[PDB]
Amino acid sequence: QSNAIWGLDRIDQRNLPLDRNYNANFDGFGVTAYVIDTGVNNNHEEFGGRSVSGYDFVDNDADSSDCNGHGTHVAGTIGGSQYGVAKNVNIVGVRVLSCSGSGTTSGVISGVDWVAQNASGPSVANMSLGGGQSTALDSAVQGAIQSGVSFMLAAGNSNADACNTSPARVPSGVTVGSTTSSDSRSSFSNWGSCVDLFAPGSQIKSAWYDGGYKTISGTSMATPHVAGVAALYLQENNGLTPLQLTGLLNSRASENKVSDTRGTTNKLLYSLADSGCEPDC
Ligand SMILES: [Ca+2]
Ligand SMILES: [Ca+2]
Ligand SMILES: [Ca+2]
Repeated sequence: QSNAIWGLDRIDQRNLPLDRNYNANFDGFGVTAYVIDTGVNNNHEEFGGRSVSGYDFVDNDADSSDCNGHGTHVAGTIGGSQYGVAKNVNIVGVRVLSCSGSGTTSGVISGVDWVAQNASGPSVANMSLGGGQSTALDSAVQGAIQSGVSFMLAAGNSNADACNTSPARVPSGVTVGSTTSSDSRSSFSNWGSCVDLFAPGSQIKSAWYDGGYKTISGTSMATPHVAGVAALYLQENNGLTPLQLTGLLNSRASENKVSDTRGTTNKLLYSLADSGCEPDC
């Protein structure tokens, strides 16, 4: 891409400086990203008819439309034509948070269970949300990954240990911290032994609920970046189990690139099939 926004620009290369290009060998055609969030604007122009409703566990209806913005934004980072990682992925909105972003643990669990029960082909869930400890929530996410669907999970935004947050602390999940375009850990991002890797989450431009656009920061913006490359990886290999996908995200990641990691493993999202440091050692 000749004029790529920074986050896409970053994940296709090993080192700074940025080159204003997002290169891709895949687009996640044939895979489906389940976005567990405030819903998603199916009619947004970034999706070109590739987003549909799943279910709405806040209002108990069939229309998972977004009235907050956040879930449209993360869905745009996964599969938006201009500002997305996997530009022909399928998006399925699963609405578990209200217009104000508030949700119950029961409703979020219902969305996780729904994804486990309804995923058909190559699939990946994205949970750009977090809060206090919850073994019941942890247990539902642990169960959906056991059924064969990889869950990307935001680390949290409190400059704290991600091990005290659910669902972030679930080991079998892929817990994602946030970075800026200078390769620093975003100053808000959670950290520690529960975080598997970093991805662009500071100042990310993506779709908004109103059909236009917005640029916001959070581990919620970081997470869909890696869900997006999960879909790239899944098109390349449809039969990747959660374990194999987690491994492939780990071994393809750029190493020792991030500053102020605070005891986090120093791995940065990399979207192409190269291993170690290869393309630029
Ligand atoms: Ca680039
Ligand atoms: Ca609805
Ligand atoms: Ca993990």
